Amino acid sequence: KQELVTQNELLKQQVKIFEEDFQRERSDRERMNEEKEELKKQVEKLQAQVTLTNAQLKTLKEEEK
Amino acid sequence: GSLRKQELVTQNELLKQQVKIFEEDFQRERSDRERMNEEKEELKKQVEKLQAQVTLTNAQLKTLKEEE
Amino acid sequence: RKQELVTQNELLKQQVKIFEEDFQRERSDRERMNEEKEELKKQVEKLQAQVTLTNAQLKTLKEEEKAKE
Amino acid sequence: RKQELVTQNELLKQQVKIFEEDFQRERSDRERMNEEKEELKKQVEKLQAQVTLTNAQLKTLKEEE
Repeated sequence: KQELVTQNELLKQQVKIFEEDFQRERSDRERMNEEKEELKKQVEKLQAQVTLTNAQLKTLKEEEK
Repeated sequence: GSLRKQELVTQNELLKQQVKIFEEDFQRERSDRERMNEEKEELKKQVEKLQAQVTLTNAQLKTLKEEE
Repeated sequence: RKQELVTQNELLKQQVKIFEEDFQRERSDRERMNEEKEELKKQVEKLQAQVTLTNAQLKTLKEEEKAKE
Repeated sequence: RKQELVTQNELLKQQVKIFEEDFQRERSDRERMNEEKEELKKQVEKLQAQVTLTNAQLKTLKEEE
């Protein structure tokens, strides 16, 4: 009994920590994903600007002729 | 007495399988975190370079418009 | 200047190979430091929870003494 | 062939220029990250002091009974 109860209390506590850690990690995996999503939207906006500015320069050179 | 130990034995094996799965999840969760952090460092580097392209082409606009 | 270019292009081709090897080395170092920061973040959450844990025990003790006063 | 070598030569020199510019950019980013790690170290060190302090206040408070 004595070895069996000790291990039962050990593993129950072990799992108790993993579960807490697992839920803590959901929060961290959620935060990091959104941060990435913010960095993707920043890139997407700049990609539009680069396309526009090149077009404006192309039009302005063409108007110069 | 015998039932209580059988119940523990059974419970202890289920917990050693639960511990095994959480430890597999852990190292799996580490590699994802590593992957997603690197992707952020690539996306930040893109922004640096994309901002550079905007300032480059806006400078070119400035110079033409003033030279005109 | 033809042979000068042939010599230089070979030597630059070697230099680009080293730069490319430096780059993947810089990736590995960046990745090591980023996870070390994530290992430190989780330690902060662990430590804060432990502060919370003891402060609860403090509060309970003090509150339980208030009743017995 | 010499035309082909001069093109090649310009591209390799370009390649090198970008590697040398990425090199120097990375130094700043690593230095930034390395300080951000120091800020997180300092926050661990502060909290470890509080964990030690709270445990010791709990111990003396129980002794006060």
